[PDB]
Amino acid sequence: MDQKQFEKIRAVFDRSGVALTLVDMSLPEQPVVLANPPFLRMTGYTEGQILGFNCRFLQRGDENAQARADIRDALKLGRELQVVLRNYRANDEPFDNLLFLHPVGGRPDAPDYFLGSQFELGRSGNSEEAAAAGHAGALTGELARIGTVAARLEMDSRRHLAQAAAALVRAWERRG
Amino acid sequence: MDQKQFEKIRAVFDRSGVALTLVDMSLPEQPVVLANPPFLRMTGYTEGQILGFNCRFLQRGDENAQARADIRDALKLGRELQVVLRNYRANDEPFDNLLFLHPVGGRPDAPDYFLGSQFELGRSGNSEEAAAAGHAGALTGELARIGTVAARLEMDSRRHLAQAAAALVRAWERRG
Ligand SMILES: Cc1cc2nc3c(=O)[nH]c(=O)nc-3n(C[C@H](O)[C@H](O)[C@H](O)COP(=O)(O)O)c2cc1C
Ligand SMILES: Cc1cc2nc3c(=O)[nH]c(=O)nc-3n(C[C@H](O)[C@H](O)[C@H](O)COP(=O)(O)O)c2cc1C
Repeated sequence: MDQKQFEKIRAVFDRSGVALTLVDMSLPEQPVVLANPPFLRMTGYTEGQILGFNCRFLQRGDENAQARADIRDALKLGRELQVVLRNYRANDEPFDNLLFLHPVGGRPDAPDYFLGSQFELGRSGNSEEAAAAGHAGALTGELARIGTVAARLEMDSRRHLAQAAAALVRAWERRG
Repeated sequence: MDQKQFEKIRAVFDRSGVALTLVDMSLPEQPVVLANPPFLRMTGYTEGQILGFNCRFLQRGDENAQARADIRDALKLGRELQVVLRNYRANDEPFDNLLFLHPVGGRPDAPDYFLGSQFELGRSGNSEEAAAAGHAGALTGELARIGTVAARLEMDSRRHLAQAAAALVRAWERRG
């Protein structure tokens, strides 16, 4: 709602150890309005190549059909979601992206923004499950700092998000 | 730095979503000098009952003989350590504590302080491994905030600490 919360999000984003993006849900094009350094490092793009545009261009011509259908549903309902996407860096190298989506601000059924956090798969040797759960932990800490996760709920939320990320890595590893 | 640096650590501690303690290694008894709200909640003690005392008050009898020997070695050598301890709340309720130890400040041969972060085991159902890795991820975020882990190293440090936590949980589950 408030500009004060927005400034807090910008500050948290700037210093975060995890990739973070913020998208404005009040516009149909759903443009990125914030994209932090770990995101740009992972994708290889500069800030100016991201802000004002939808994130989907990271997919190039890969349909990612079921994941996108799950995403559109979560965005419409204002619910959180974790899903694996096939993406490309600016230099056209492909990577697998475990994306965490969280509604931020506004009204519970209609958030003002969505936050996205990207965990790059395939870069943690044989400890992918632990690394993803680790990401979820660090992310839950940032959600608490921006006020999206209440303090009293952080420990339980961390457990749940970490377990959700590890489960998704297992399913993803079980196939292909 | 010095008192001023301490007060930033204090600020991180106060707001953290994970249990955190700080011990001054320059005082012979190695007393706890910072203990944050989630640590107090987990242990059932007030701040006043804790500060100025060695953290071994959480133990009883001569329990944890080998883990304590491992702890004394890590402390002496200035090494990180993860270890499981039988601890008790102020009401004597037992809990198992996955303790993360991290040197803070000073030089490799002589840290000024040690940080301890406590993850309570046995509260996560089937999610112990993921929940522990999640804690490691949150913790690594705080270690970067206080300057103990460099920003460009946070992602790698998170991966390895989460891997270590999960491995220790598996070991712990596969003993008994
Ligand atoms: C906050 C946020 C972050 C997103 N991050 C990514 C991303 O990193 N990679 C990606 O392929 N899609 C990402 N998306 C998804 C696309 O923006 C888009 O929502 C998705 O492709 C489904 O919509 P569509 O079927 O119209 O393309 C993100 C969406 C949101 C709201
Ligand atoms: C920063 C820090 C945090 C600690 N946290 C705990 C703890 O939560 N529970 C516990 O049983 N011991 C904890 N300890 C360990 C005890 O303080 C003590 O080092 C250990 O029992 C080994 O020494 P001892 O054999 O003389 O008791 C911590 C130590 C340090 C330095």
